[PDB]
Amino acid sequence: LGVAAIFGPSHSSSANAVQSICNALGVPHIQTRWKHQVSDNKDSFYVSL
Amino acid sequence: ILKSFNYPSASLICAKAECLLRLEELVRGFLISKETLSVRMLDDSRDPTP
Repeated sequence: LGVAAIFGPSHSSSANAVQSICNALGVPHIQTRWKHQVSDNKDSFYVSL
Repeated sequence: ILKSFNYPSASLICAKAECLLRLEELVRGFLISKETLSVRMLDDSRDPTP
């Protein structure tokens, strides 16, 4: 649909999937809740709050 | 194995934070302390001498 940033979700696994869908495509994934971050995740395109 | 060593003062060294999940049953099954099990984790440069 063409977006500019994708907020949420709140669960960790769903959040990780959307974060790598974005890190790939290059739109900012701006999370709000804490997720289990993998230690080797090379995703430059995400911002936590 | 530790119980077959009579529970000596161990020192888990975990390469990455995920060790705390990989070995959750051991960490929460003990009393983390200086004299029972102390979890020290490798840093960014991966030099384990300190």
